[PDB]
Amino acid sequence: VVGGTEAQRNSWPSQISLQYRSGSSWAHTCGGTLIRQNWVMTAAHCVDRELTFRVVVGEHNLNQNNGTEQYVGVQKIVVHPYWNTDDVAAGYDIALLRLAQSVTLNSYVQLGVLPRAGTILANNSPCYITGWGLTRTNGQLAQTLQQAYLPTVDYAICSSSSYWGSTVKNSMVCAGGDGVRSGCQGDSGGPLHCLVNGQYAVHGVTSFVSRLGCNVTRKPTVFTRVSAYISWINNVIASN
Ligand SMILES: [Ca+2]
Repeated sequence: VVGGTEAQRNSWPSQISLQYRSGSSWAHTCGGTLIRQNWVMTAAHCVDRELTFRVVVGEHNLNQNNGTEQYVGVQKIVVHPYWNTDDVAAGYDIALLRLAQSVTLNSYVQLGVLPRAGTILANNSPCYITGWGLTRTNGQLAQTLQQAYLPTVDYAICSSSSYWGSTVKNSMVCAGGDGVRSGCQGDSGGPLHCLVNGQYAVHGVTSFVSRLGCNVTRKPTVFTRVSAYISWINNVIASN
């Protein structure tokens, strides 16, 4: 997250760190949202590589013991069947990870609230992106979980020529684009939390930013629109 501030430890308890095994250690690669005690929602592109993955819940600082972490292997990876790695702009950038064990819920580990199917946010709706992604374009990952206020940019505006044009689909949510604050590499798969009727819900799964850079004016961060996938998510959980 570029232009973020450090999240409080208990603000975003559905946020997870998706990590892969690298030699004798583990490396953060993406975020995700805990949606059941044994299921995580993340981006399809986060799991294109043939890696060994684990999920960390109750994580705050990637580089030190928080006394709250639970570490769990990934048992099954269900990518949306229409996902195509060659074409992030097509959408379908979503995957569900079935965890090898069910995690224990507490102040630091909670299920993310998902929007009702089909829900669309008004332009400029209040949302926060969270993650440990790069804190600058071509920068380094955050140690501590970051948050940035990224108001939505509606589909009409976001798919206009000066923004993302036809690259953005109605299956996506855009947010930010102020040139200062944005998601960045390593935030992919994590939540966009938006305030609706007094409750934060996870409306987006971070998907892409501009090739030109993370915080680029009129290139808001693009997210898979969770509310377009409620049936798909329910269908997967019910059959696995
Ligand atoms: Ca830690």
